[PDB]
Amino acid sequence: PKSMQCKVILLDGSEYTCDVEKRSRGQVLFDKVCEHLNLLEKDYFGLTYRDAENQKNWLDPAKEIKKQVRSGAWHFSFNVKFYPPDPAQLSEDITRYYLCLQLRDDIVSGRLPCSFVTLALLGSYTVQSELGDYDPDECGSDYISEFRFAPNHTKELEDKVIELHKSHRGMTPAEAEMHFLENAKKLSMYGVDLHHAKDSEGVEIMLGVCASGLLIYRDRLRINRFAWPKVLKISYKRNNFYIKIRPGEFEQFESTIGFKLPNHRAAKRLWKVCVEHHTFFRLL
Ligand SMILES: CN(CCc1ccccn1)C(=O)c1ccccc1
Repeated sequence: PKSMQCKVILLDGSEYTCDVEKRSRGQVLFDKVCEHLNLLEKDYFGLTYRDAENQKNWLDPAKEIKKQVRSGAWHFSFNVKFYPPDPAQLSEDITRYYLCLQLRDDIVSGRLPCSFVTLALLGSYTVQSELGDYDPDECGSDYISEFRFAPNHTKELEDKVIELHKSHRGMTPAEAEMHFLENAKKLSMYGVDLHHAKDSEGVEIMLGVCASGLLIYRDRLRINRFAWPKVLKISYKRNNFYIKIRPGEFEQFESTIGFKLPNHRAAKRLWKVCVEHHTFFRLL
C-alpha cells in the first residue's frame, strides 16, 4: 500500500509530517492533523494548499488529495475555514485557542485591519495568555516583544501593549483568549474571505464571503450586503460568477447580479466558498 508524505504548517508556525495512502481523501489527512492538535470541534477548520497558479485552495475532505494537489507538492496549511460569529458559544477552550492563533496571523498579515488601540488590546491579551501576569524585570523602558502584533510595529504600539498588559493581572489563559475573541469578533473584516472581481460595467470591486452573507466593496462610499437568506441561487460560467437576489415583497421576479473573475478557476473557487458558507451558516 503506497503512502505519500504530507507536510502541514500549523497555526503556531511549526510543521506536522505524516503519511497517508496515495489515493486517500482529504478527510484522512485532516483527521490525523486534528488528532495531533487534540481538536474536537473540527467543523470550523480545514487544510489549504497552493495550486499551479499559487492561489490558496481549500482541500475538499470528500475528494482524493492527489486529484486536488495534482502536479504540486503535498504541502498544506491548517486554517480556520468558518469563523464563528460568537466564539463564546464554542464548547472547548482549545478551539478558541486555535481561532486566536489564526486571528493573530490575520492581523500580522493585514487581512484583518485593526485600529492602533485594538492592535494594542489584542496584543495585551495574547501576552497575558502566553506569559501570564506583567513582570517589570523582563520589560524595561526599551522593551520590544518577540510577539508579532501588527503588520507594522512601532515603539508606541509596544508601549501600549505593556500598559494594557499591566491591567490584566490574575487573568488565566482561557479568560485572556475569550477577551481577545470578544474584541476581534467585532472588527468589520472579521472572518471575511476577500475575492478580487469586476462588476457588469468592468469596475474593480472586492467580494467578501462571511457568516452573515456576501459583501460587495465598491467605493468605500457604497458597500452592498446580501444576507444569506436573500441569496436564492449561486452559479459560475467561464470567468463569470452570478448571484440570484430575492424579489422584495410584492415583486414578481428574482434579480441577477453578475461578476467577472480573473479566470475560470477563480470563479469556481468563489462559487464553492459561497455554497459552503451558505450551508454552514444556514445550520448554525
Ligand atoms: C453582519 N454585518 C455587520 C454589521 C452591519 C450590518 C449592516 C450594516 C452595517 N453593519 C454585515 O456587514 C452583513 C454582512 C452580510 C450581510 C448582511 C450584513
